[PDB]
Amino acid sequence: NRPVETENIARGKQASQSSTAHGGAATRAVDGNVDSDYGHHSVTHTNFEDNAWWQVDLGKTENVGKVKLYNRGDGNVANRLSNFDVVLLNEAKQEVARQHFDSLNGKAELEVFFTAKDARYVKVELKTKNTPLSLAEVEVFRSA
Ligand SMILES: CC(=O)N[C@@H]1[C@@H](O[C@@H]2O[C@@H](C)[C@@H](O)[C@@H](O)[C@@H]2O)[C@H](O[C@@H]2O[C@H](CO)[C@H](O)[C@H](O)[C@H]2O[C@@H]2O[C@@H](C)[C@@H](O)[C@@H](O)[C@@H]2O)[C@@H](CO)O[C@H]1O
Ligand SMILES: [Ca+2]
Ligand SMILES: [Mg+2]
Ligand SMILES: [Mg+2]
Repeated sequence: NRPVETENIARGKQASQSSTAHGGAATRAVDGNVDSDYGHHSVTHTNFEDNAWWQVDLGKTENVGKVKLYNRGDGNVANRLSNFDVVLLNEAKQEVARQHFDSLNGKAELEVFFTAKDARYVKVELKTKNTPLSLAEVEVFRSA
């Protein structure tokens, strides 16, 4: 949890999520556009379901120091991103780190710092019932 590199290594990587609704493709959270208005097409959306999740494959194991989430901003539904974990997984898809968050507290973004963790996947997992996961962008930075 000290300095991080400036390059967003999640941009343009393979992304996936638990389901897709309202056209909100998982790749919208790694398209290099943090615009949080759903109508501008750069925010993801899963079904309303239990324990929705979204993941990016960094494509190799990297030493991750920071993951920045940008929430949806339009429609007074920003609170759907609450009671969730940010998880780092190794190449074998085992958990190597996990942090839980109750809220973003109305902030547009959350910066999550990891202590130099070697991981290939970054996952956001909701812990709530019957709630869709929408992210405008997830950016990931290596430890410096
Ligand atoms: C009609 C269509 O093509 N899609 C609508 C959704 O409307 C589109 O996307 C919205 C976010 C706006 O950009 C809207 O102008 C656009 O037509 C529609 O979403 C609701 O749309 C109303 C306006 O009609 C409000 O914007 C509302 O906040 C939207 O609902 C929210 O966003 C959705 C994507 C879901 O997450 C809802 O649960 C939210 O409450 C959806 C609305 O059900 O229906 C499509 O037909
Ligand atoms: Ca985006
Ligand atoms: Mg507009
Ligand atoms: Mg893959």
